[PDB]
Amino acid sequence: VLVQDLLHPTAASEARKHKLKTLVQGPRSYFLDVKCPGCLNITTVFSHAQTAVTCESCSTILCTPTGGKAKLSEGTSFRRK
Amino acid sequence: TRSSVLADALNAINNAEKTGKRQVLIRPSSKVIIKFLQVMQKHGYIGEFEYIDDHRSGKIVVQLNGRLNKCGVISPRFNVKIGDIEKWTANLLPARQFGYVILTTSAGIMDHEEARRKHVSGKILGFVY
Amino acid sequence: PGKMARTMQRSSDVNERKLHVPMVD
Amino acid sequence: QNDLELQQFLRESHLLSAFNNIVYQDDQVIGKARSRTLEMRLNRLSRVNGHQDKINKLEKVPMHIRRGMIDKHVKRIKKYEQEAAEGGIVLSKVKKGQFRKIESTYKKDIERRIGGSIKARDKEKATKRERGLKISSVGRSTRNGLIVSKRDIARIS
Amino acid sequence: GRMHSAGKGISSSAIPYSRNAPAWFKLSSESVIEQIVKYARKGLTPSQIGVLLRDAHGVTQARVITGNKIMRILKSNGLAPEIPEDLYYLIKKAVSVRKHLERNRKDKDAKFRLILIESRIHRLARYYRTVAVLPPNWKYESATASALVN
RNA sequence: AGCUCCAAUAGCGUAUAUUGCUCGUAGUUGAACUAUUAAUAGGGACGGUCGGGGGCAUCAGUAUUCAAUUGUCAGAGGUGAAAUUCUUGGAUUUAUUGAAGACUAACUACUGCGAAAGCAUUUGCCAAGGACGUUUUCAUUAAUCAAGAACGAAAAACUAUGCCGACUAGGGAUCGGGUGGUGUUUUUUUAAUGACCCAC
Ligand SMILES: [Zn+2]
Repeated sequence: VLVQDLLHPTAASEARKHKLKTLVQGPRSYFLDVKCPGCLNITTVFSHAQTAVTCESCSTILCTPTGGKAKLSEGTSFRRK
Repeated sequence: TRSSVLADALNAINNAEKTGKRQVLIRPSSKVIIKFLQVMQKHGYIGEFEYIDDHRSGKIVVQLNGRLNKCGVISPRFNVKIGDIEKWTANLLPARQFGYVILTTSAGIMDHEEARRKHVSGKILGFVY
Repeated sequence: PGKMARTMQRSSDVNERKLHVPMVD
Repeated sequence: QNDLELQQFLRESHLLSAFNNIVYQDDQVIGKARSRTLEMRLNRLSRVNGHQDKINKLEKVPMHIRRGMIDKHVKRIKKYEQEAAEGGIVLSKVKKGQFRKIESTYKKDIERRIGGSIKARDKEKATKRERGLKISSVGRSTRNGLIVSKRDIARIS
Repeated sequence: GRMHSAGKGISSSAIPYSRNAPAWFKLSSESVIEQIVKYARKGLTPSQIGVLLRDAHGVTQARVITGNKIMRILKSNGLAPEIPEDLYYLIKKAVSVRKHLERNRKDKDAKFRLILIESRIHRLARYYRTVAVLPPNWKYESATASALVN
């Protein structure tokens, strides 16, 4: 904002700037490998997930979408990517 | 809204230059704009430009020094023959040898001097000075 | 335009010239 | 607003307050109040038909003391404006040039030795900013770029 | 632009650079074809189908996990649409607002917004008639709406 | 000397005349590219929201007016002072209820919402709308609008005025949402994971 190149912008600025005004527009959400102890089961989860995803074997609620990023239900072990 | 992409790009570059910046974001790109920047580069009216790719419609970055006095685009892309190139150059450009006018002929996008050199004519895009 | 104006000038002139004084005969 | 006594009383309404703290008529007025009233009356009555320099020639004062005075006065006006807008009051809306007009300036009589506004900046904003010379001797400029008429093409081609 | 309005508030999801599958993904083309067609037999909307894929089924995008897009998959399997889902949804909202007008007649709010939605529908139906996947005499009415959503 | 001087001299002067608001139809403008993209073009869905936005009843605040009940009996009103009027069948006033018809103050503004006029108690019912966020959907479906249509309580006004823009940078404030950190404030096997700090 002081002054910068437009060619190869600094990585801190690429992260801090809006994700649509950067050089190549792209996402910021990711996925989560989450394990539920009801059957010791691992599921693939979107970070801005739009419906209440349930496990395949046992009927346990995983998360409810609260605005941008979701809040996982209490008692589930998550991991990024 | 969308007036024409050539008008949008050239208004952007002339605006930021007459203010006095040095790097301009022109988005989106087109091949006519690419050759426009190429001929402006080969006459040395800007510095160096670059096409940044994002696979929808790419961005254009330019480094320009100071020389763009005024350059634009004509809206009715009519016909010209070579005596009309003479009359149009004198009545459009500042003075006699000054600036260039850019032509779309059967040999594509180039100015009137290389056009008269290669003995062609065609439709007219705009002007640089 | 100019032809109409010049013929108007001549015609109004000579009409003013052909109108004259009353007389008893 | 066609009346004569009414509007004179109306614009003297702050002067009589300032030199009072009602004798508002023209006989029970006495002294400094009367002097300032007479000055303001002849001021307007000459301003309506005079040359503005010899109407209001501003009285001489060396440069640093006059600039210090105008600085202090604009500072007081700004603090007054801030206290009003913070504890919301209404106030007379004035043009962008002049300052406010307070009981401070009416009693202390600062208009004569500072003035309405910076006259140099007044003429500066009143003059027209210089554009470029017209090169484009053919068409009409627009956001879309040049537009050249078919009348022009039939003229030239 | 914000057509038929005044804002400038951008609501757009960006698009990645890469157009392939990610690494930790282990599901196959025909398997997601199975899941999409079973969802089509269930009866939801293909947009929401792709949503529940990227939430649940890990499908980052259906076209890139299988080179045919979602509508290509539905037209291939024979689940082709009768009128596109956008115009279907606009018709449903329009007939709902007309029901509200019938129950509460004196609502000029609903009147003006009904005029604007029918303007939008006139434009979009003009486009779908010009490309003519739609029968080129499709003339909307309230009874047509109540029959297509009921 | 036949007063003086100057200009054309084979030409020459005179006069007239001249050099409200929003939809939308014609027209006008209108993406990159050699079962393509999905434009910081447009529509759409979904998730959480937002709003003194809208229609329908509903519950309530006081105040005013009238009616009735009791109280002590000598003026009440309004105006600069007056007057009209009410006031021994008890005026005004104090207490009690009752009823009708309008309005929802202090909180109220550096604002929110609506296209404009307009928009302020409660809880439901119905139906719209903006913005946020999404590796969601289509595939350019956009735009400027003349004619036509919809919406607009309808004594009103009376010192107010700042160049203009196809507009470059900015700063402190707000309002609405998201992203992250951080501690408070919170609380804890049970109920809505809310408020505040700051960076984005
Ligand atoms: Zn399980």
